[PDB]
Amino acid sequence: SRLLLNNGAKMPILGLGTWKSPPGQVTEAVKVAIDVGYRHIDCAHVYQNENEVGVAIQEKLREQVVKREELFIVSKLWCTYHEKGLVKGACQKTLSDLKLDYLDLYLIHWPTGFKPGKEFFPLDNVVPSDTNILDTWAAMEELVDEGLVKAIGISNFNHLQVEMILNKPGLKYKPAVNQIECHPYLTQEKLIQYCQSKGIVVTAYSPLGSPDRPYAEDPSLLEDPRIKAIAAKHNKTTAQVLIRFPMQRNLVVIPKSVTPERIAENFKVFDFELSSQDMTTLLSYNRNWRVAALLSCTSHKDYPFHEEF
Ligand SMILES: NC(=O)c1ccc[n+]([C@@H]2O[C@H](COP(=O)([O-])OP(=O)(O)OC[C@H]3O[C@@H](n4cnc5c(N)ncnc54)[C@H](OP(=O)(O)O)[C@@H]3O)[C@@H](O)[C@H]2O)c1
Ligand SMILES: O=C(O)Cc1c(Cl)cccc1Cl
Repeated sequence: SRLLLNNGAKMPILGLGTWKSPPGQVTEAVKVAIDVGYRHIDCAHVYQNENEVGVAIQEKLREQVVKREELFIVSKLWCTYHEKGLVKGACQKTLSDLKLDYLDLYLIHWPTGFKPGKEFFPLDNVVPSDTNILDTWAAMEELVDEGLVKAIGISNFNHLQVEMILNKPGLKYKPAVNQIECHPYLTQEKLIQYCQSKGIVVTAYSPLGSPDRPYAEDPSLLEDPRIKAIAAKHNKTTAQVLIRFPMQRNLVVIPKSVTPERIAENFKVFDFELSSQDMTTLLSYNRNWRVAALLSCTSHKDYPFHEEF
């Protein structure tokens, strides 16, 4: 139920996402998640709720429901902190809000660096930084040497950007994970095949198609009749099928939910198996549709989505 990372740690295949989870609902959501059995929580500074996520974690550690070593906490470095001197500072802010002394995994959220400041998305659309991916990676590597994070990774990096880090002169720490958008409408067969051949674990975000995305005629995965049929045959819900889908592709999945019953439902995905036919069918539903396309950074020198994969 856990995947081995290149650093020797074991990462729980199922995690709870926290993007869009209200500050007044995520503490209770994480508390319930931990009781239900979740041991992996996906976080990020830009989500503006790590302090509240941290409240839930501390309560459970205090209750002794779990030990710190049983939990796998993940967070990400936002685009406005790509400078060499701003990385440790961003990581420490997150550690304070979460009320932890170390993170299990720290990811470079997006390959695009923005102008450092108060705005998460600085504008003039989007002011870039002259920093590059290799300089930021070297700063991430220092976080490991100082003991702030157990492992470092990337997110939304295309194969060429992943290659750039892998061929870095004096590369000390290899990216442990590449978190990307993945579901039946954006299968990512090529990037997943690429990352998995390099010992990099793939985490699939927006597994249900992110039905509550801020940007709202759009296609719905949870409402797809073809996927509802597969779910009925296994007597499961379409969400459990959509969550079981990446698991059988050897991917870590992090569905988001602030609803106790759905959080519990999303956990009941270990007692069934999708046939090889069900899998091939789900893969054929690919349309190359993205929920997160970073539209504002279309002309950024490091925009990841111009290459095929
Ligand atoms: N690295 C990145 O750039 C990046 C980008 C996007 C997301 N992520 C991470 O990936 C996580 C998951 O992706 P996501 O938030 O985009 O969305 P998602 O998990 O695809 O979908 C979340 C939505 O699905 C609903 N849902 C959850 N369980 C359901 C169920 N069993 N039945 C019906 N509906 C259900 C939730 O409603 P309720 O919450 O109301 O139950 C919420 O509206 C994020 O929270 C974040 O941690 C990372
Ligand atoms: O970048 C993320 O993780 C989530 C995200 C944010 Cl914070 C804002 C707009 C779109 C998306 Cl996909």
